[PDB]
Amino acid sequence: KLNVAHGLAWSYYIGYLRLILPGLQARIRMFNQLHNNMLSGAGSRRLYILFPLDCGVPDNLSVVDPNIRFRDMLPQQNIDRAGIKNRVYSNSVYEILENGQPAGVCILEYATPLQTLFAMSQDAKAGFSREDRLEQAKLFCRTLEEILEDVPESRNNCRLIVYQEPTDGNSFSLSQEVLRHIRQEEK
Amino acid sequence: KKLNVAHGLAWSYYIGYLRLILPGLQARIRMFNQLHNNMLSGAGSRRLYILFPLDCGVPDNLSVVDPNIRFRDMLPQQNIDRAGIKNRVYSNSVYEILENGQPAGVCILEYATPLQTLFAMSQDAKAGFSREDRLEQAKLFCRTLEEILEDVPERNNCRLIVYQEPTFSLSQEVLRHIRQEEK
Ligand SMILES: O=C(O)Cn1c2ccccc2c(=O)c2ccccc21
Ligand SMILES: O=C(O)Cn1c2ccccc2c(=O)c2ccccc21
Repeated sequence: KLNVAHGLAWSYYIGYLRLILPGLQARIRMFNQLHNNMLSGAGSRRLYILFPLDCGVPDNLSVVDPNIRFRDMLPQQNIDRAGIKNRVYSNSVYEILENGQPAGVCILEYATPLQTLFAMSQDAKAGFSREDRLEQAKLFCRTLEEILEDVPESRNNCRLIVYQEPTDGNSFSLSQEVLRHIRQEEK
Repeated sequence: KKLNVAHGLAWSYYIGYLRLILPGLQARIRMFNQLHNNMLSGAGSRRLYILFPLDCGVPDNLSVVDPNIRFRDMLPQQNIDRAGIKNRVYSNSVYEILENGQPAGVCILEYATPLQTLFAMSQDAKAGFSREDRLEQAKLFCRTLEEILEDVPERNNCRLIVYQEPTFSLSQEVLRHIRQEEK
């Protein structure tokens, strides 16, 4: 009775997070010496994954919020493990503004399986309603969170940021949500 | 409706890897032919082969899996910046396949990564499943993928080699496929 969301969560963990998280702190260490310690404390150490529950496709990190500003690429990560033979990965550091002030800095990215989930909704043969897509998106999140909890070392370096985007609201600030999560990790 | 983990995996493996690696594929081959005397001269040598062992096994590392199958060199590195992925480099490996202790052919060879996720999913205590359930999914993953690539002829860049263990050699199994595709 396992469904599409379940396979997406597992695959993303085994297929991406597994490869990306263990080298994370070292990658950050190098960055801080290199960049005068932007990635200052907890809340800067984690890899933040954006998961918009959206009727539509989310905006690029470059455009989505003026208060979200690309600062620097993290050092590259080299992968020669398992199925993956000599693959190079990268992560971006963003400055987060609040009230026109630098309010946070962190490593931020969308969850790639969104693209896929999306494509599966559009496909004519087995396409499923926006309601059905969201159903699957919600579950993928729960399932992925449930995975991460089991594995604390992977879990330490990683946070899921899932939020509803109002299609029709005057204001949603991605920056505020991120700050909200970064600060919420008081502990 | 009736969708399950295999479908999910198929689309992800296409949208997440195949879609990124297939389009640049032919340009990559040309440089290599230029790099090493037109080694991948024909069809069957110009396509990407995704190794899919139905018996999960290991699945044994290609460098170690068979003597007749041996690593020759990398295809030229592929750079990706499209979609949600940015600033990534992808690597593919060329293996010459010995026959009678002699090279019958050469090609680009790799195992299907979703196999690892399928195996991992089985081990989880909650909702974890038998090999038989795992087997059905690995299969369902094949057919599901299969349908998708047909829908994109844009296909002739890659094929699947799926095989169970002797009820046997990989080299002879790969060769069967590379030999079969006459046109
Ligand atoms: O993000 C990746 O590194 C590769 N990758 C995935 C890996 C696992 C599970 C799903 C996906 C996925 O849907 C996906 C979609 C678009 C691009 C890359 C993707
Ligand atoms: O093959 C990849 O590039 C990444 N990748 C995937 C991409 C898409 C869909 C599934 C998987 C997957 O299960 C997987 C499993 C282990 C390692 C990498 C993996």
